[PDB]
Amino acid sequence: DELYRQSLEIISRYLREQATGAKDGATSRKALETLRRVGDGVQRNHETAFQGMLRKLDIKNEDDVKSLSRVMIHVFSDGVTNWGRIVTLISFGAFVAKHLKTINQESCIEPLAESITDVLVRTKRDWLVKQRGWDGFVEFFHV
Amino acid sequence: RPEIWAAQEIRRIGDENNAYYAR
Ligand SMILES: [Zn+2]
Ligand SMILES: [Zn+2]
Ligand SMILES: [Zn+2]
Repeated sequence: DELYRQSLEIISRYLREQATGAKDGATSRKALETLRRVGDGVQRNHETAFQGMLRKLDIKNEDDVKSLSRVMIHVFSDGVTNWGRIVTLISFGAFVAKHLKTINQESCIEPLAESITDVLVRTKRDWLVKQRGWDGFVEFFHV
Repeated sequence: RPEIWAAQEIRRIGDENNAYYAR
């Protein structure tokens, strides 16, 4: 599954660098750049709401992603799919990834990243392909 | 419920962003 692999790589690298706080094909790099610009912006603009959501969710640990999965599934339960919701999901994923680091230094952000990727790729695979995948993602948020 | 509330927030912020970039 190439789409899954690419998605997991992109999403993982963003969450990891957001969590640790530092940065270490072409499409993947452009997507990560777009994700950095839009995703950081979403986190800054909606920190209060994100904080509240996080507090209410009360995530204990890195492996505690089941509630998050239910939330991502429910987001699309109205039958609406768009890039805006997708990037906001990933943004919140990074916000959560940071907090886990607050709770402990050594958390693997992988379970969180894979949790997000599974919902996107499994449930919206044909939507993603129709939208031109991550190339479509980059184009949509272009400035 | 926290999950539903989270979903609605993400749905609201997502749609805001989508409308914004939709040109
Ligand atoms: Zn906003
Ligand atoms: Zn684990
Ligand atoms: Zn198909």
